[PDB]
Amino acid sequence: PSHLEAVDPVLEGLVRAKQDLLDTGEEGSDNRFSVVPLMLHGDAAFAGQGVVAETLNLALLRGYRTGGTIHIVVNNQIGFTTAPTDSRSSEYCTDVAKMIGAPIFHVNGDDPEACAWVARLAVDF
Amino acid sequence: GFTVHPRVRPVLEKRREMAYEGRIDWAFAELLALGSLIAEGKLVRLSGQDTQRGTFTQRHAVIVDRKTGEEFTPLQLLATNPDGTPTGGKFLVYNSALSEFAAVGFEYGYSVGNPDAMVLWEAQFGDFVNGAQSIIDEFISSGEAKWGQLSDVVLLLPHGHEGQGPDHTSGRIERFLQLWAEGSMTIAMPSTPANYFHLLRRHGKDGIQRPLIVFTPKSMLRNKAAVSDIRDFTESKFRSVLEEPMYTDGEGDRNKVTRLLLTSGKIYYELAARKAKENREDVAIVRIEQLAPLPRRRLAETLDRYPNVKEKFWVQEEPANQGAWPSFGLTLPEILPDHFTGLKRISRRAMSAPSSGSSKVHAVEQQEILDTAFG
Amino acid sequence: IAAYEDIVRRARDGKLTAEDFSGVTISLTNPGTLGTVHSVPRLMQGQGAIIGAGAMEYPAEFQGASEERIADLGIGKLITLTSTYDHRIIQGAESGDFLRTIHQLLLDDDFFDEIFRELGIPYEPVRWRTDNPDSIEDKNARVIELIAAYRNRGHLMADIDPLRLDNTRFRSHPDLDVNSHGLTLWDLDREFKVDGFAGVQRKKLRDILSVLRDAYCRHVGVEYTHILEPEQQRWIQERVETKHDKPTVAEQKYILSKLNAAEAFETFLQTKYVGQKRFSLEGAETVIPMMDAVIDQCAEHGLDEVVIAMPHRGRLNVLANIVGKPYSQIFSEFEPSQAHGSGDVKYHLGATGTYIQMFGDNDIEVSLTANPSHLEAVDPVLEGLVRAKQDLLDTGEEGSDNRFSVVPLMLHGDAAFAGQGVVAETLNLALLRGYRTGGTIHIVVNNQIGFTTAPTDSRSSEYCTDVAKMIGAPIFHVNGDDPEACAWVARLAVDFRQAFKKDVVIDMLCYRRRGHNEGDDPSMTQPYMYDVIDTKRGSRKAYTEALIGRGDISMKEAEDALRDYQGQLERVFNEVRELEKHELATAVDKAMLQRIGDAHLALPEGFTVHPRVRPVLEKRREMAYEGRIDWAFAELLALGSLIAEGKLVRLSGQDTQRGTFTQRHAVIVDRKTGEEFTPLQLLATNPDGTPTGGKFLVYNSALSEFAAVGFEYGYSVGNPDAMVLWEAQFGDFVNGAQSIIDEFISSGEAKWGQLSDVVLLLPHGHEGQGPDHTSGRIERFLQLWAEGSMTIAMPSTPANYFHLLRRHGKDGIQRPLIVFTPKSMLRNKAAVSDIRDFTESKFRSVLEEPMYTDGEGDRNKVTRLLLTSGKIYYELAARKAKENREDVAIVRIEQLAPLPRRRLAETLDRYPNVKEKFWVQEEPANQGAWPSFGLTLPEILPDHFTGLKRISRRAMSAPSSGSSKVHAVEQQEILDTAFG
Amino acid sequence: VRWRTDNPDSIEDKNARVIELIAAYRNRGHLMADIDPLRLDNTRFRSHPDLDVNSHGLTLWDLDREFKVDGFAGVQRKKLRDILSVLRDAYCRHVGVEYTHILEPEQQRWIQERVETKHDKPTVA
Amino acid sequence: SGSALLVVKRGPNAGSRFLLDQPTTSAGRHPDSDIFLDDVTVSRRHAEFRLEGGEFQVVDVGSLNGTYVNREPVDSAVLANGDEVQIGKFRLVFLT
Ligand SMILES: Cc1ncc(C[n+]2csc(CCOP(=O)(O)OP(=O)(O)O)c2C)c(N)n1
Ligand SMILES: Cc1ncc(C[n+]2csc(CCOP(=O)(O)OP(=O)(O)O)c2C)c(N)n1
Ligand SMILES: [Ca+2]
Ligand SMILES: [Ca+2]
Ligand SMILES: [Mg+2]
Ligand SMILES: [Mg+2]
Repeated sequence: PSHLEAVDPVLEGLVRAKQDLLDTGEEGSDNRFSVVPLMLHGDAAFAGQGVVAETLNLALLRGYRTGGTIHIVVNNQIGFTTAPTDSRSSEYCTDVAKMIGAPIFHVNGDDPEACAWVARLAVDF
Repeated sequence: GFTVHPRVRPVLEKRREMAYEGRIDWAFAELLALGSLIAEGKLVRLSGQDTQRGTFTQRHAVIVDRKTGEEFTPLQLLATNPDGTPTGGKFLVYNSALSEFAAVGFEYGYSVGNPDAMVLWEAQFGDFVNGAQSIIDEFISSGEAKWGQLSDVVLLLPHGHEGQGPDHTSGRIERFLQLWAEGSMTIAMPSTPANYFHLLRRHGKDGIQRPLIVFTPKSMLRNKAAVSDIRDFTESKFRSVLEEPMYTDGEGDRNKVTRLLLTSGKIYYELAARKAKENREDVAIVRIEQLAPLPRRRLAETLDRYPNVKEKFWVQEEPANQGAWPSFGLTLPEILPDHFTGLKRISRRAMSAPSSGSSKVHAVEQQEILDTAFG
Repeated sequence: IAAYEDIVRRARDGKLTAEDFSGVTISLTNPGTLGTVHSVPRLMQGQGAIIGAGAMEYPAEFQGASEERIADLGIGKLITLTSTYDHRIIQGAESGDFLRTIHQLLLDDDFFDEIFRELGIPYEPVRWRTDNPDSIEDKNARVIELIAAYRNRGHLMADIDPLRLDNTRFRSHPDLDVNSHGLTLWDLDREFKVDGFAGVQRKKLRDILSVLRDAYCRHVGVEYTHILEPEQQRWIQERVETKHDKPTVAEQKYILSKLNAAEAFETFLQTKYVGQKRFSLEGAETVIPMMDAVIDQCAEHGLDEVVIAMPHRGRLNVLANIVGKPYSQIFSEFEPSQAHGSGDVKYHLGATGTYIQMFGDNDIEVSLTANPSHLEAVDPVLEGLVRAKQDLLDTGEEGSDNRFSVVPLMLHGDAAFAGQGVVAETLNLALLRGYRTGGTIHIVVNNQIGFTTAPTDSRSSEYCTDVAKMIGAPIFHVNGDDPEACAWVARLAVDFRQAFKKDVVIDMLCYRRRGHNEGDDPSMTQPYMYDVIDTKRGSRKAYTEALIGRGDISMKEAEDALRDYQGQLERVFNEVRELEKHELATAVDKAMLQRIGDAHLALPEGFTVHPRVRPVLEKRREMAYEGRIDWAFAELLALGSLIAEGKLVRLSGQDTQRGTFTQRHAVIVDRKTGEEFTPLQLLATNPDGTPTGGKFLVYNSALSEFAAVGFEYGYSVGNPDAMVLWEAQFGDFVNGAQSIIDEFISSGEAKWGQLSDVVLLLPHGHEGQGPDHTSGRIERFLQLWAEGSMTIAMPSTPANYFHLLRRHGKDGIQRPLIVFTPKSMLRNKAAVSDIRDFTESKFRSVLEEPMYTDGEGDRNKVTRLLLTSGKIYYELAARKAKENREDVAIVRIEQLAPLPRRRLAETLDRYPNVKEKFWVQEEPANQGAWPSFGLTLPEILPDHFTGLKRISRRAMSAPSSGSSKVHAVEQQEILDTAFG
Repeated sequence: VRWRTDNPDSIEDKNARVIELIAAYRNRGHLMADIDPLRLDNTRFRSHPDLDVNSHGLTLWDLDREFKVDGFAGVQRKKLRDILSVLRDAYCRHVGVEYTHILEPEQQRWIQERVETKHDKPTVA
Repeated sequence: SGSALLVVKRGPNAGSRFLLDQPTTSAGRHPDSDIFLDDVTVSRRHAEFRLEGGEFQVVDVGSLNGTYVNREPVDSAVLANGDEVQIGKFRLVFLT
């Protein structure tokens, strides 16, 4: 829906449903985690929303784990008319991810070769 | 060599007696409904806050060894037929974090990713669901409609008027009914263990993806009156409307009835015992188990029985502005006017909170409604 | 060693019996006491062998060389162990091997592993390693690196678990094992150029390891490396790494006095009443003096008030031993199910008191705030209350002296900190332009369980508090068994909060003594955890023995403490047993409007206004001097008059500074410079130069809902004499903060009595921009409305909204007013208001058409009666004007709740030839106002509303239809139905 | 680079400074990187003494000297100008890295190899 | 007026006059004491204001938070005019 970050726990539930179906990942003989959640987010919606934290808490639980998730924040340095200074009490919006020891790669959205390397490296991790 | 906890040990032996004789409580009926689905070959994902043991020490889906600490699941034994062949079913029981928004959003996403799965989410108390209100308003109720994401989720919400505070009594049914459109959800409030057993089995094998919001009781789990015989689990189906046991099976006179009572929750057991004390053969109590959609045909046929009825009442423990009356009091005289025109309401006074803070106040208010409906 | 010290204590005091001497089978002598290198003792009968332990010292030759010379080569002290034996049974080989076996033990690793286990030492013992032949330069970089490794992950190898469940965390770290970094016990006495470790540029290795142990491995886990500010890391090293002074016996005695009253309070509560198995602070009594330390420090710091928001657990204990409330006002009207509940309402209520420093020279205020059973829901409410009080004192953010004298002491459950999502939103607003509290002290009481959910299944992080690292908050994982440590950690957090104005988190690792139910033995779920707690000692009694054992206190001091325990236990039992036996002008003149209309063009010297905003300022100058005032200017005139009167106005919401739909412009920004200009702040200064006392607070909220609504609510509680307004982007997004509406706003003025004077502007309008951009769900507000708890309103004219805000701002009665501002109708040319409406009029809860009230209109001609509320009136009035249908009257219900019974009965008596009544709403059938009105109106006013018909949209599960084309058809269907 | 007259300190004294400067570039490489495409805050590049070499007792004369950098770019010895070039391209270029805050050690070792290496320029294809 | 007057400066009941004119005046966190100084810091039995002719010795009697005369922990002290006698959080002043 139009509610930002509201589909965050819904996507991680969908990915887990398919992992269990495929007899791989957490529920099965294999541990591939063949379903990868590619979650994109608004710049002020990552630090501003609370669901974001609840969702990260689920990312690695006994019966909730998805075996990792790729999060691509599109920090356009604005939210309608609110400045990022008034939208977060951290240097980066992505500082919320630090809750689970998630590596953060602040890449420039003008250099494409760099963005591809950063994205491909995230997949490896 | 599984050393079972001595507090759990008699509950294992009581369920062996219940399955071979009767008087099956709500706690075992809940596991029998899912246990049959797993043995059939369907995936069951029951997970919520302290759901493994059970919020009120009733589920025990996972029992832990006192000496070793190993986990044992009796419902996973049903996923293997006696001939060794696996049925294909599975039991997934986990204890969710102190999350509401994501706990409900995760189970919803599971019923979208795998429709052929009995996905159930149990809250600690129904009252805490307001945290995940965005998942209910945007994904569950308007999911099957705004986009078409068919939700086959079951939301068990412990609802019961006992007076343990405003945040430990009413799971706010008034809101679920308020956002219900023609064929979008299935709000239900079961009163007997046998009915809940058929409710889950019906929703798990209907094929139709529709979110079933069940309101499990709290005190009525250990109520000696709220039991069910084997005949109910074997030779019966789900009942959206429920008459008293004297008019259906026993020797009961339907004509003797002048005062008609309509109810839904555990309050029926208090009204039936009050009727048995005063031998008031002029009072009949009908239960509306499926609150939405309203069982128009099942209720019209039942309303034609008991012809000497001259007064109708909706008896609910919930306040006036809350519960089922804000919707029922305006829907019933518009849908079935031949019976429900001039319907009276016997309920608690309208409050901004679901219940009163003091426990003494609840006892007085619960007795006020019992004397009003019997005078 | 117990049997050795018995034989020693009794021999020393001449209480040895003759049955002790009879039975020596093997003896040991120590001639090495007097420096005698070795002896050849004489062996007595009855003994097989006798061992003569030599002098443990450096040999005679080395006695003349310097220590620095010896340790640099690798020469160590030695003991000349002799074994004079009996040849009639023992032979040279057996005695020779016996001494070899002794040597193997004295240099073994498992021998010291066993000894450390028996002595309660969790750390790895020293191992016999033969000298590293590397140079001091080579060894130096290893020692530098080892120091950094201990700071980053020293907390993992810390003895912070009182139950000692995971014994492997003390051995599973090679980054903290010294032997791994190319070092031996020989290098222990060598100097290393540790650049500014313990301040000293040179230190011996054994000093370096002991400093790191007492700093990051004792009962205080320090996690501060993740902080981005450098001086903060430097600051924590200046405290943590210093060998901390042992507290005074007088300080220790105050800790035990605070623990005596806490352990006796829970002893009384688990005896006097039943059902108290839940909320039992047994095991975590240490949190009582921990908070006391925070508040003692705060008073010393020159602070004014400490506002406490806490859950149900041990709340009564805090009310008596921390807030300062007598046992009398606690159990006045006090109240066995298998499920946990609220019990007596005191577990929700928040009372105030005063704290007097035991040793300091100041007194500080201690207040508690109300909260529901929803864990961590009070978190944004407390930070809103603290900010309300700071602003009031001309201190903190909105003041000349930015001290932040109000300190939020927030306590939390172990699984509730990582679990709840509100936790993140609250941390985000801890340092915003108009939301900051200048730091917050967070004391998480980690009971290492949550009902029956294991902590492992409740969080995806090492610590529960790992959520705090979002804002660079230092985390001090402290052991809940050591009270002296808890006080130091708590007091240090206060210093940090006062120095950097940043939130600090103290993880108190403790244990839950009993289950949440009285007949609950959670040993069914966690048998190993509860097997340990079974054999545990109370954190007050254990600390009492520790003070005696360490020689801090005597048996006379043990009697002073034990008499104080009974003296405080009897104190509450007898006080309770004794107390049981005794049982308005809502309008302004046009000159005020002309002052507000001129403030929009009272731009500072050289303020280059944006050309898109420039004509809006001139239009508002024209509107205030002529008329046709749109909703946008009417909104600012209502608050502009209140600021000039002398009232505080706090309007803040998502993009509310400029306005969601480019309508507010409360803050205009210079195109060239970027400076901010507020025209409503000009009204806070009377023309004669005197300040009015009013203020305009306009900020842009983060992308938060739960905390944005919870903060403004807390502000109206902390400062009732303030017009607190929260504007959503669209009304539809309010479902995120549904817990704040259900638990704090609607049932606030009733469950506890926290009077809410908040105004919730929710943009509501049926335009078809989607289900999430149309209806703010009025049906739910009306559904939870009780007699006099809230004031739901839906204004249709700019003049009515003006009187509505002025009425709510000057009524005195604290009642939450839920206003539904329009979206399209803001720029509607029909939705305007003349000057006579703002000057010669009051608020109208019921509104007739303009032809029947002012123009020449016939009330008898009316046969068809229409009742409406929103902007839909303007569409119905224009449709009536096209067809000249003089038989249709349209009445508006502005105040939806409470329903204006008198204002409507009098109004309904007009238009007597009415033969049909309709409720026309754009909202669906199951939504809007009909579900409540269709059942209330024929029951309250049956003389008019009996047989009321409904002209509205079909019932949907979503507030509106997705396609924009569908909305146009449905909006026209209702207009043709009500006009046919 | 600034014209600074040689630091008269020994290589042993200078070594611990260079070791510390490497870790400082790893902890906050992202704080002085060119990851802002709009270059709004030009002061972020100069407002950091923990990354300024002149602050760590070093000059352009020490640039060609060898330092015992324990396993920096695999090599146990490296010239200062090589050390500051690896850190520039690895952290202060367009990819800010927050990997030091992770508690798992092999994960830090993993990112160190994939970040502190002269990565190949992508093919024209 | 011929005997000693203790006036509390710091405490919930600040600004209160009490007279020590007996050979034994009891103080403590129990009603069985002449000067019932009530608080969680104060112990059931704290100190006595014994009068020996023309002398007032404030003596500690097994209290946990001791008895401080002029911020000085004492077991027995001849209290003189203008002294800070402290019992837990309470701080009174002697007068002759
Ligand atoms: C939950 C929620 N609240 C409010 C809005 C209204 N809204 C629309 S755009 C916007 C700001 C956009 O912020 P951000 O997430 O940074 O968007 P980006 O441009 O980075 O994608 C807001 C508050 C929304 N869409 N969702
Ligand atoms: C928001 C919310 N959801 C559910 C509950 C039900 N509940 C009561 S106690 C409990 C677990 C206890 O967790 P924690 O916060 O660690 O409390 P503690 O174990 O320290 O008493 C839960 C789920 C609650 N009180 N609040
Ligand atoms: Ca199905
Ligand atoms: Ca007011
Ligand atoms: Mg944006
Ligand atoms: Mg806990």
